[PDB]
Amino acid sequence: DEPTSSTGALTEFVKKMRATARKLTLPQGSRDWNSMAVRTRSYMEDLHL
Amino acid sequence: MRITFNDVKTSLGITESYDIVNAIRNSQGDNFKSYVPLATANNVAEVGAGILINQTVQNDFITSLVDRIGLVVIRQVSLNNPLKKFKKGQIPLGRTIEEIYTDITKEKQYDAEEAEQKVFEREMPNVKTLFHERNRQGFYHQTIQDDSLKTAFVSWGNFESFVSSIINAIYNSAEVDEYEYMKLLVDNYYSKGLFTTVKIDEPTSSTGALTEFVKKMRATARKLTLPQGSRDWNSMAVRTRSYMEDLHLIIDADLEAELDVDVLAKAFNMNRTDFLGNVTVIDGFASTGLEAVLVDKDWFMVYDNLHKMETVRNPRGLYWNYYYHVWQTLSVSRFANAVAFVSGDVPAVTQVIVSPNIAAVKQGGQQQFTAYVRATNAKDHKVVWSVEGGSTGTAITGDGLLSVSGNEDNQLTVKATVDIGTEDKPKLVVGEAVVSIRPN
Amino acid sequence: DEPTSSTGALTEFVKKMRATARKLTLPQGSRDWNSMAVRTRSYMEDLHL
Amino acid sequence: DEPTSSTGALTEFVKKMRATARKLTLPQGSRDWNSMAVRTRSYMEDLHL
Repeated sequence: DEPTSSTGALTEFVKKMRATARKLTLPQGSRDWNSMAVRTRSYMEDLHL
Repeated sequence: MRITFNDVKTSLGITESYDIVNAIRNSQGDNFKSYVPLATANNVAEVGAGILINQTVQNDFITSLVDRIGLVVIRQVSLNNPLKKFKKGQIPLGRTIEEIYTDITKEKQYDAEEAEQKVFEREMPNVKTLFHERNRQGFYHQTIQDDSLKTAFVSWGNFESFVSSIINAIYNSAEVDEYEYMKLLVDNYYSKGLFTTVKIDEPTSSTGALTEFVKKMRATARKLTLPQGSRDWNSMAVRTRSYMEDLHLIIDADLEAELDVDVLAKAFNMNRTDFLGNVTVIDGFASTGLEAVLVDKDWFMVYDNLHKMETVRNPRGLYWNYYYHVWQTLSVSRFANAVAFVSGDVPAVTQVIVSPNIAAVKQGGQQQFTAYVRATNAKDHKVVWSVEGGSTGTAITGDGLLSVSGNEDNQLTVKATVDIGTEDKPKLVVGEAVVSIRPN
Repeated sequence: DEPTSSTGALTEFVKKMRATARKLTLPQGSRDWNSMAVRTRSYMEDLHL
Repeated sequence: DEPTSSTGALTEFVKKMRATARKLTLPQGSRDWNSMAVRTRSYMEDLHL
């Protein structure tokens, strides 16, 4: 919605980011987060925001 | 036998939302003014994403020569199934596995008068048995034309890395397939309906719903780990008890993030609120309302029977065929406790949150309140602002601006209300904020 | 207004007291805190309430 | 808005100050915080409030 609109939206943005990072860093991997649609995997120490 | 590609456009599967080059060109004081001083911006942007098909290109100085390839990189990945910790041991070749369970008996009245003839009578122990059988039999097949692949590489290291990448891929496919089979086990159990259902609200819609879901899960785990045992938490009911160290809870990333953002952080000494059992994070559930599943370590009865690899060679074709055969048995135990934790439908609007929860304003100052509505649907609803306890002259406008009268000694309660019901029957969702009045 | 009227009045009094102590302790001194209108400065360990 | 009108405005002022300080401290520089626009850079240890 908006990060700076309200605290209720800032916390929602934080929750969404945390969920996205957790599902990005999954042992089984996924192909829903790249333009090649290839089954890949990422790491927490390698992710940059 | 040469394969050539002609006049292939650079942007094959690119659907541009907007032309960045055109925006930079026709930028007048907007956010694109930063790229104006750049001189090679168009050339950078036209091949920044990457080109799928390579075309031979002569260099600038001598048209006869052709530009070469200066670097080759190979990408390798490794995938594992987090549910692998639920695997049991290995049975080499014994088809079918038998599970036994002896139940309790009833109490009898003592009577020596009738205990003279019924000494020899029998009483069956009331035993219950079930069986599991092999149900997974698959193989992965892949060919490698090593002799024909030597033209595409210059050094031997790249060739070896490519072969190792192929092997890694054939392993990763098996890993992901095993993970999907393990998830399909739980999906099948829920479809058959042998789970013990628990009706909850949607934990991701409101904070109160999440807290009540946490309370329900904690109570369920406490009554599961009881010394006396119970028959209410498993199919084909039998008196059994679990252990806290043996219980396992399976949730998803959205629920984990909402729990540890909205609840765990805002709660002091969160050891009294975190999940009791072990927590495992998976990639959602295929069922409609299945949110989290609470089972026991003995619930899974996955065994493996064969994990073999064979290689054959075709001298006429000059290639290798690799086969990876996986034979497994996938089954679950009906004597183990299981809780489904399902939820029903949700309303259009769940809750309204005012950004300043508590505030203090003077006797002449003004305050601004912002309302955030947690609506599941894509529609939007307008809010109505009101003040419950206040004097004359203190009022809130329709935009959320609260003005305080020049003199009052009371606590202000600013409320934002959203009406989702129909006419003649209003249903309201109210978000409150507490405002204090400092003297002037 | 009144120290004991309400919590808001009490905290306003606390803020006023702290600000007055700070501006009394400022090194450059002031002529606005004595009956002789003379430039002088006080000390935190020498101020009594 | 006003530091003294309400407690929320004080927090908003603190947020604005912190954002401004970070923007000043940004390494690549910015020509939007000085009387004559030159691409300049500041340091947190050198910033005084």
